[PDB]
Amino acid sequence: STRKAVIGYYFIPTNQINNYTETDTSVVPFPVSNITPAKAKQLTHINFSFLDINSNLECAWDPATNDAKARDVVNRLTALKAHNPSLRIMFSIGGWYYSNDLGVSHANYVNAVKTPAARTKFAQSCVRIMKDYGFDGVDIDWEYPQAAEVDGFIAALQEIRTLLNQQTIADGRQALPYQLTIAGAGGAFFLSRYYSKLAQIVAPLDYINLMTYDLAGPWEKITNHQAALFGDAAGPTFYNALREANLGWSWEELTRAFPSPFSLTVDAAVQQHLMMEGVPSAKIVMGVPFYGRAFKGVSGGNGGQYSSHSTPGEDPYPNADYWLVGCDECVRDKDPRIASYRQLEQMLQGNYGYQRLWNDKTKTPYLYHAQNGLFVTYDDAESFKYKAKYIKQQQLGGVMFWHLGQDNRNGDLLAALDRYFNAADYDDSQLDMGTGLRYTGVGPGNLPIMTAPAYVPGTTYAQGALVSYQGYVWQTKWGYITSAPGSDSAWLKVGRLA
Repeated sequence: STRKAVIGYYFIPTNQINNYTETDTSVVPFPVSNITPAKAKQLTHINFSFLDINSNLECAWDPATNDAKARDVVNRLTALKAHNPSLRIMFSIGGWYYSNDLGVSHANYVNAVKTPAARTKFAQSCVRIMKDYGFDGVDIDWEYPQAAEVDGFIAALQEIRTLLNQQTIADGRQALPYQLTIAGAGGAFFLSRYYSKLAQIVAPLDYINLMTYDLAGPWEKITNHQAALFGDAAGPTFYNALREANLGWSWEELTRAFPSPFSLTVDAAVQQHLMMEGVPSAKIVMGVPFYGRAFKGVSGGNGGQYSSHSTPGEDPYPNADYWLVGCDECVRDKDPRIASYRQLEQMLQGNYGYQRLWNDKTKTPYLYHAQNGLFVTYDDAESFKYKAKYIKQQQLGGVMFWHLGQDNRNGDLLAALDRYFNAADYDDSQLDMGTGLRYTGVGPGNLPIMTAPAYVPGTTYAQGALVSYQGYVWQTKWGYITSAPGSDSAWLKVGRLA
């Protein structure tokens, strides 16, 4: 009955910091004053974003940042702690723009973690920045260290953890200790970069916040839900890259863990984490998007789902055709491919030609514009009922979302998440989780409780026979077997004794 984490990003670009104002939404659309006391009480963490790693290989603000203005913005966030003694203002280092393989600062990430001396200088800079600006913990969003850089990343996280723990003691902060989190991959292709060492990555963290969204987008040929909870057999499937990770597992072990192809869903990412030994459910946080992804040039037949499309994938958006009818924020941001939940509500409400439809397998909503051939995948307070029930059922740590400025003006999405976890009068015991496709993989970290007859020496066991032995349930891979389970390759450990 530990409180579920509710971790919301506060993203503010450098130009908005430098021109910070709370009275002109054309300059700063989402100032700190829009985070009311009521919203502050519903959050456990705000991730202030983004800081970077500079060419000196230290955590640093964008050098174009006006420091006085930056401190003013952060001070406004930390003042919110007055409303909620559990609230932390984290800061996030990285993000896609800075840290992707082709990002402007990518080499600084690689180099900062490369050697013990670099790791010390980097780790010290993270805690120095945390203390100088008054933040409550460090969140690292490197998207993503490659398999070869992973050992350095692990050591960097370990070293930051030690320094944060020292700082908690120095400041008498045992009631609200300084924390360390990362934004983790929420799909198997990026996850495969560091998957084999997942337990080492998670060990120094309070949470790993899964980016379980952007699972569809203009870079894929076929439209799809970007954050389906469960799978739809009518939707696309994907190769399971995890089966090629350097795990040292056998064919049967790999096959049971990593069905391929599979449905790229939130459940898949969560289960992929739980399959690894040493990765506790309580540290896994489910990311949800407060925005939708829009596609144009879609066909009818299934409400724009699973259709080819003509949505540019380039950055920046390559022309001035802002084709997402009714999306005023898209004109402001010169990109019709992403729309906040705040804007999507208005688009539904106005005379713009959208239908709201629901996929009861994926448990997510979508908009379809039949006249122009548009499809929008997004999440809302209804999809969040299923995701919140899943968080509770699977004993996850909580929820994370990008970003606070995209909730509607009344903060309905954040209020819904808070309600589903904390409201005494909310009852989801009868909420039907549907017949969407579950990720069926089992690994060492999530063996089901089972029972079976005790193993008997001398007995000749056929293929598929189940026995209990030395604390586990085992299945023969072929027949006929007479060896003791665990003594050779013939037995698969399939379950654990209660």
